[PDB]
Amino acid sequence: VYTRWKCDRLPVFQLKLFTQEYPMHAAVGIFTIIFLWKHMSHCSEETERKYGWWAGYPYWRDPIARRNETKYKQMIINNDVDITHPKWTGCSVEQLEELSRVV
Amino acid sequence: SNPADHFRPNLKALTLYAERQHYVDRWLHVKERWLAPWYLPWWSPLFQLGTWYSQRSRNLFLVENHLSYRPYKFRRNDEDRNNPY
Amino acid sequence: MFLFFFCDLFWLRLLLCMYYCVWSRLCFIVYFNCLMLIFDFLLFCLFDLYLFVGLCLFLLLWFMLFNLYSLILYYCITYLNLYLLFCIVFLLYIAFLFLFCFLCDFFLFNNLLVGDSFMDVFFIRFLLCFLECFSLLCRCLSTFLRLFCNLLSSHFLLLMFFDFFYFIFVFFFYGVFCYWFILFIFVFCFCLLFYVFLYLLDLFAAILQLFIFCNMILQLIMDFLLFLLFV
Amino acid sequence: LCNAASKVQARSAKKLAALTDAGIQKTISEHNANGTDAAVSSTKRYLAEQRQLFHYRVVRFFDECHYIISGEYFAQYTKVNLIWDLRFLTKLVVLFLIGTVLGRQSIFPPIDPDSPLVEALVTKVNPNY
Amino acid sequence: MLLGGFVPRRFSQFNRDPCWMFFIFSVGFWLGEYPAMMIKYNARDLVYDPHRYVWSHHDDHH
Amino acid sequence: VLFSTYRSSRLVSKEFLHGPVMRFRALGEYYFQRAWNGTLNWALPGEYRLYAVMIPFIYFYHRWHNDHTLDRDHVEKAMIMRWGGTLEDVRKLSAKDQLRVRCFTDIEKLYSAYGPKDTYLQPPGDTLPGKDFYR
Amino acid sequence: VGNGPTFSTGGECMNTCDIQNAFPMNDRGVRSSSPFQEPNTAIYDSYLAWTYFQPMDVHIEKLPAPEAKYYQRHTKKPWDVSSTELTEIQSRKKYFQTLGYLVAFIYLYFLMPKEKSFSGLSGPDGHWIMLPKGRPELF
Amino acid sequence: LEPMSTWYLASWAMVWYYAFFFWMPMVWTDIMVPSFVYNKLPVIHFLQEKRAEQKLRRVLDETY
Amino acid sequence: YDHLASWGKDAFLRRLEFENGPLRDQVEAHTQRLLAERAAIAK
Amino acid sequence: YNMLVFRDPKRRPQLSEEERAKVVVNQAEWPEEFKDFDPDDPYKNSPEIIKGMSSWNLFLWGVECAFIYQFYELVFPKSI
Amino acid sequence: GELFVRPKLEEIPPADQCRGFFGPLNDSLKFLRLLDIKWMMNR
Ligand SMILES: CCCCCCCCCCCCCCCCCC(=O)OC[C@H](COP(=O)([O-])OCC(O)COP(=O)([O-])OC[C@@H](COC(=O)CCCCCCCCCCCCCCCCC)OC(=O)CCCCCCCCCCCCCCCCC)OC(=O)CCCCCCCCCCCCCCCCC
Ligand SMILES: CCCCCCCCCCCCCCCCCC(=O)OC[C@H](COP(=O)([O-])OCC(O)COP(=O)([O-])OC[C@@H](COC(=O)CCCCCCCCCCCCCCCCC)OC(=O)CCCCCCCCCCCCCCCCC)OC(=O)CCCCCCCCCCCCCCCCC
Ligand SMILES: CCCCCCCCCCCCCCCCCC(=O)OC[C@H](COP(=O)([O-])OCC(O)COP(=O)([O-])OC[C@@H](COC(=O)CCCCCCCCCCCCCCCCC)OC(=O)CCCCCCCCCCCCCCCCC)OC(=O)CCCCCCCCCCCCCCCCC
Ligand SMILES: CCCCCCCCCCCCCCCCCC(=O)OC[C@H](COP(=O)([O-])OCC(O)COP(=O)([O-])OC[C@@H](COC(=O)CCCCCCCCCCCCCCCCC)OC(=O)CCCCCCCCCCCCCCCCC)OC(=O)CCCCCCCCCCCCCCCCC
Ligand SMILES: CCCCCCCCCCCCCCCCCC(=O)OC[C@H](COP(=O)([O-])OCC[N+](C)(C)C)OC(=O)CCCCCCCCCCCCCCCCC
Ligand SMILES: CCCCCCCCCCCCCCCCCC(=O)OC[C@H](COP(=O)([O-])OCC[N+](C)(C)C)OC(=O)CCCCCCCCCCCCCCCCC
Ligand SMILES: CCCCCCCC/C=C/CCCCCCCC(=O)OC[C@H](COP(=O)(O)OCCN)OC(=O)CCCCCCC/C=C/CCCCCCCC
Ligand SMILES: CCCCCCCC/C=C\CCCCCCCC(=O)O[C@H](COC(=O)CCCCCCC/C=C/CCCCCCCC)COP(=O)(O)OCCN
Repeated sequence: VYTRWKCDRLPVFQLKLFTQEYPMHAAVGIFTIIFLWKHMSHCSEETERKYGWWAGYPYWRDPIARRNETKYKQMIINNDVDITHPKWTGCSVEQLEELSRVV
Repeated sequence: SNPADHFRPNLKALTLYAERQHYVDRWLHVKERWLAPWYLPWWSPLFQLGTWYSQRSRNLFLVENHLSYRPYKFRRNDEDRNNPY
Repeated sequence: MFLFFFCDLFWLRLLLCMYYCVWSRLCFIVYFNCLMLIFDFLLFCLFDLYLFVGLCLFLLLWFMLFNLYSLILYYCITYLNLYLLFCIVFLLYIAFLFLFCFLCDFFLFNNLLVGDSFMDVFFIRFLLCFLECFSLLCRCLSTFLRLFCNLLSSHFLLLMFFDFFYFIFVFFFYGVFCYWFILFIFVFCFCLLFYVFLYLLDLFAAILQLFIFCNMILQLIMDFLLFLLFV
Repeated sequence: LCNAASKVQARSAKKLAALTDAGIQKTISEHNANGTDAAVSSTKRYLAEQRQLFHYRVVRFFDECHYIISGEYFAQYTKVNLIWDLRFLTKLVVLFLIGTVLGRQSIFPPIDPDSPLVEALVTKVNPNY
Repeated sequence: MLLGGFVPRRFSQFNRDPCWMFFIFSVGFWLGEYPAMMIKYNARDLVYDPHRYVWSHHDDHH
Repeated sequence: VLFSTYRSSRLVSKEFLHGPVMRFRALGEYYFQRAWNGTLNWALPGEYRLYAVMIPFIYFYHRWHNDHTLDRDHVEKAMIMRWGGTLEDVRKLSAKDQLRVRCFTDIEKLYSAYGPKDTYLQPPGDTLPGKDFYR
Repeated sequence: VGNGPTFSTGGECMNTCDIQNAFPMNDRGVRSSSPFQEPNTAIYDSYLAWTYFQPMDVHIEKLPAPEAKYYQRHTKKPWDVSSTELTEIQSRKKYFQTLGYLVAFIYLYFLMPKEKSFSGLSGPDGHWIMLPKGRPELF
Repeated sequence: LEPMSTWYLASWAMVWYYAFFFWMPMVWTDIMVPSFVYNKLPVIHFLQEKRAEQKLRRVLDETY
Repeated sequence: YDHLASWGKDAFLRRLEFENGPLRDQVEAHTQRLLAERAAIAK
Repeated sequence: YNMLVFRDPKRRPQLSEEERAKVVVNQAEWPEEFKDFDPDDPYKNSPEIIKGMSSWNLFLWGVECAFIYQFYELVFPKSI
Repeated sequence: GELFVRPKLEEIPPADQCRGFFGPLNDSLKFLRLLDIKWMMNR
């Protein structure tokens, strides 16, 4: 005779279990998952340094800085960003050359 | 302190980082790709389910006029109480 | 931020696969009351009052695979976080509460207004209703808080006592060869007694806490069940 | 101080009477009759036998060496022999480590004069130890 | 549930069942690791780190 | 029509890997399928020998993981911080010196809250290096 | 006699269980551990009592084989899977799952490094993903 | 205390959500329902034997 | 359960077969007599 | 008897005193493993799993493994 | 707890019998029934 648990394959039984046996629980769980990934999925660099490392943050090599450096280099190279543009520096290119000659 | 440190997961393998802007934009592109075709009319429940709530939430954000300051969600340092910037 | 990690149950999953490829009878259940809600015969309920049995059984198995085996040194309770337990209890409790609320029977809440018509409605009965509605949510919070605090305190105490025992055993056993050997033997016997007592207490407390955890959920369900009499 | 001694003697006497080994009881009775010590006699018999079996041990060692070298030992190798060999290897490792510690007469390796840990030696609380 | 099974009467019987053989081996490890720590960490030639005051976990967690 | 929803749609023959599977089931069934092996909610069996075997094994592999993966991080941090603040500085030491340092870390662990506090608190007048030694 | 298991009991004593009437009682007054009739059923007393049945060589008058017409029911359906077939399927599945879990356990507890090491000799320190590519207008 | 922390709470809770949504069905089909069917078998066998005896008894009682 | 035949019987299984086998009455009588004798000696 | 928390199961008597007294005990039919059977020590004559492997030998094996675990780095130290 | 049976049309008391914060809002004060929360609760 036919039974869901014995005759249906696992994915089918999973859908049946969470749709005709525990639909409200599945709905609430999905709601909570969305909330968690909407409000509890971020960590600042300072938070990582304080609590993000098992034995403590290794300032002697500063892996966060290396990670950010790789990130920004990748973005600049892939997106063809001109980091010498006045908006990034706040001054014209000629003024930048003057500053380079000064310092 | 040391006893408190025993209460941590012991099988951490990898940590990945992604900006909210980047993956939100990618998700929007996916949604536009799947909701673009002609055979899904704008009046279908699927299209409205995809679009209306997001539009409403973004409108609520735009209409917001708060007298207080909300610090940037993704600052480099959010642990200092006396420095919202 | 996306952290990839694994639970501490992989060996236990292997054992479950090895030992439960064939069927076995189950006759001992931590929370048996989920199976017997009605004690007077001819009473029956039109509500799905046995819906909690499956979730109860799975929750007991999961929490037992974690909490009971955590007494073994260096075994990790992977889920031991306050807000994660809040999420679990939120799921179960709010799901059942919304099941009762989706029924769209407002008379079901008549019992929230505590007291009789003799009591003043605004200054007594309404305030009691406010307190009872508050108490439902407080019951959810207390359930998850109790489960978290018991585990945390028990394991803190075990860790501290184990550290003390290691210290005295390693750095003061030489007194067995000295003239103050009787003091060390007394202390060592006391430490052994406390060790056994702590382990027994934790073993009992884990099962008791799981029983109470399931009892809270079943109490939520029972508070809104109405039984008809067969005629 | 006397009650405790009497209690210990009574307990040991009960345990001695309890054992149901014919040889042990016979030896105990004979030595009690003669007033001699059974345990010391057992020790002397053992040492005499071992003194007379030394060259038997040597012959057995050479026979076992021939048995191993000839390959007959490995022909009938089983899992039990594997367990025994693992036990043997573990004892060899532990004995090598203990021998090293005794040979250098120190649990830890000695510190070289050019090491930065020499300060630790200089700042000993008790130079005698 | 602790209902039944082989139960050695005394130490000498632990070798009458493979599972209890493994158990007594493990008990040997457990109890024998303490004497080893006594010998190793109460040794005459054990020396505290000269730079133990350069850094400590007490600094870091504070 | 593409995939069956029924478990009865077999993908292999009934005799596929029969021998190894039967050996695996023999291993599973010999100690577990017994009257006295009555479990408590599937987690705590009644057979004593299951405890006698599994408690040591679980402890052993957990301890190996802790010693070689988790505590090693703290040990390496202490070595790096106390002897230069860099990995190369530690590697400038010999294996014997590193052994001494690591065993001192073990000592600190074993005292923990009960050992002498001079292991990390410098008494006044002590001649050993302080916290500003490498700064 | 062999060493095979019998009908599972769950560690329960059938002389005091809630369904004791479902278990036949023998001459000695010990209820069976199974729906079958057992002559040598016993009860053992640990912390809790439990019923045990010891298989033995016993001869039973065997009624001759009936015809297939009177006991075979050909009502099988496409969804139907017999208990024997289910046992076979589950045995194979659990064998493969056990092997996979064994490999996972070995890797996790003996090969997998922990992330974010202080020294940097083992494990990853993390990195960013989903970064934009080929979108100059984005900056 | 990490038990009081929230900086990786979502990834942490994914363990519970995976256990609930993906492992519970497997435990349901492979362990729990089988055990309860096994528990059911004896009483059903007894009741059906009694029902068959009742049918035979009724068959005999109608003869005269 | 032919696949289990190779495993044989361990000490506990042999004890159970001995106590609950065809010789169960003899073992029960011997055990009870021995226990009664020990109880009498204790008193 | 007990070994820590593990208690040895005991079979309940099934015969009455009258029936029991009429039973004739013949240990010649008993297996050699169980002769002079004692409920307080049923495994006294039980064979060893490995001939010559004592319980003390296994205990000592574990002790030696622990000593190796703690002392190997003292003889063969390795660099970070 | 127990089953709830709605009152019959004849078992419902008249509105004039209900009391407000201070007193019954009978004729000439009926329209104040809308504003008195306690009267609505009692009703
Ligand atoms: C008539 C034909 C006769 C033919 C005769 C042929 C005879 C010779 C043999 C033939 C050759 C062998 C055939 C296969 C044998 C397999 C083993 C076996 O026998 O198993 C028993 C059994 C034999 O079949 P059966 O018993 O006859 O019938 C089965 C029943 O009918 C129904 O079964 P069920 O429903 O009850 O259960 C099925 C399944 C439940 O159902 C499923 O799981 C199916 C669905 C799973 C989906 C998972 C992926 C989802 C991803 C997200 C979605 C993506 C969407 C993408 C969309 C498009 C994007 C563009 O159950 C399970 O999951 C439990 C069993 C799991 C087995 C253990 C697996 C790990 C073993 C590891 C061992 C090795 C370790 C490492 C060793 C290293 C050494 C150094 O097979 C199964 O149970 C099937 C298991 C299938 C599991 C699939 C998992 C896939 C995971 C990897 C996915 C990779 C994706 C990559 C994507 C990359 C993108 C970049
Ligand atoms: C091609 C797929 C379909 C394309 C689209 C089709 C047309 C539209 C469909 C309907 C759209 C609904 C729109 C929202 C309705 C209202 C709800 C709401 O507020 O939503 C907020 C937000 C959506 O944002 P929005 O309101 O549209 O506006 C954007 C805002 O600017 C953002 O503002 P915000 O502040 O809220 O933003 C924060 C963040 C917030 O984002 C979140 O909180 C994400 C939450 C995800 C919830 C997932 C629900 C299903 C859970 C199933 C159970 C899992 C148990 C745990 C398992 C753990 C281990 C895997 O939002 C996002 O970045 C949104 C990204 C959403 C990505 C969804 C990816 C799903 C992956 C599922 C993986 C399952 C793995 C199972 C493997 C098993 C193998 C055996 O999140 C969601 O709606 C999440 C649910 C989305 C469901 C999509 C349809 C089903 C899934 C199809 C893809 C399956 C991929 C499988 C990959 C497998 C890899 C192995
Ligand atoms: C960039 C670097 C790489 C990483 C990229 C990642 C990309 C991420 C995208 C963004 C995602 C954002 C959100 C992340 C949230 C994470 C949250 C989280 O972790 O929560 C904790 C939570 C912890 O859960 P749990 O309690 O530990 O249980 C989950 C376990 O999986 C165990 O649970 P269970 O046992 O219940 O699971 C069912 C299990 C049932 O049991 C089994 O089936 C047994 C096996 C278990 C396998 C799974 C366990 C894994 C153990 C560790 C790894 C094993 C060794 C790997 C070796 C790697 C070597 C480098 O069955 C399976 O696992 C089905 C799969 C079986 C595969 C069998 C493959 C056989 C291949 C044979 C080939 C033979 C070839 C022969 C050729 C011959 C030629 C001559 O995680 C989850 O719930 C799952 C999170 C997953 C989220 C989706 C991620 C996206 C998918 C990534 C796939 C990457 C594939 C490419 C990798 C290539 C190598 C580098
Ligand atoms: C830095 C380098 C320094 C190097 C310095 C130089 C090194 C030496 C170089 C050479 C020097 C010249 C040669 C001198 C040789 C002297 C030894 C000798 O010949 O021995 C043979 C001699 C027997 O010869 P015999 O009289 O001709 O025998 C006739 C028959 O052959 C009899 O045959 P048998 O059948 O009787 O055979 C068994 C007999 C023979 O066995 C032996 O041969 C034993 C091994 C002989 C060598 C022992 C050397 C001892 C040197 C000091 C310790 C070093 C470690 C020794 C390790 C031994 C491990 C077994 O067993 C015994 O002797 C048993 C002795 C133990 C009795 C245990 C009774 C305890 C009762 C406690 C009750 C307390 C109640 C208090 C109630 C209070 C209420 C208020 O036995 C002894 O002298 C035994 C001495 C045992 C001393 C043990 C001290 C241990 C440390 C104190 C205890 C701390 C822990 C416990 C505290 C508990 C709290 C109270
Ligand atoms: C170190 C600091 C520690 C602080 C600790 C604080 C405690 C943290 C506890 C975390 C663990 C426990 C979490 C339990 C769950 C909490 C749930 C919660 O409050 O989430 C609310 C939040 C509220 O969402 P929200 O925050 O996005 O609200 C949007 C409101 N505006 C736009 C004005 C900003 O829910 C979610 O995050 C999920 C939202 C999506 C799912 C629901 C969609 C349907 C909504 C229906 C109504 C509106 C649309 C119209 C009708 C439908 C039309 C189709
Ligand atoms: C239903 C009730 C069940 C009760 C079971 C009671 C078990 C009694 C155990 C007696 C002592 C056992 C000692 C084992 C020694 C192992 C080796 C060792 O070194 O360990 C030392 C370890 C730790 O000892 P330690 O702390 O002294 O270690 C010193 C190590 N240093 C100095 C480095 C820190 O011992 C333990 O942790 C043992 C505690 C056991 C507590 C009981 C756990 C019960 C729950 C798990 C049951 C598992 C059953 C699985 C069955 C299959 C399921 C499908
Ligand atoms: C539906 C496809 C339409 C277009 C035609 C594509 C043909 C591609 C060539 C395929 C050659 C190999 C075929 C092998 C037999 C496949 C049999 C099959 O489908 O079995 C499904 C079976 C599952 O069986 P059950 O769920 O138990 O139920 C089955 C009975 N109800 O699935 C499997 O085991 C996987 C088998 C995969 C075979 C390859 C399928 C490739 C499909 C490609 C489609 C896309 C177009 C390809 C064009 C190719 C041009 C050269
Ligand atoms: C080559 C070895 C020879 C062995 C001979 C041993 C003879 C010893 C006899 C006297 C022993 C007691 C001495 C009392 C004082 C000891 C003080 C002490 O700790 O000494 C350590 C030496 O201690 C050790 O290393 C060993 C400690 C104890 C070891 C225990 C041995 C094994 C015990 C097994 C126990 C198992 C259970 C048995 C129970 C029986 C008893 C109840 C060195 O001291 P310092 O160098 O001054 O301080 C160092 C700090 N910078």
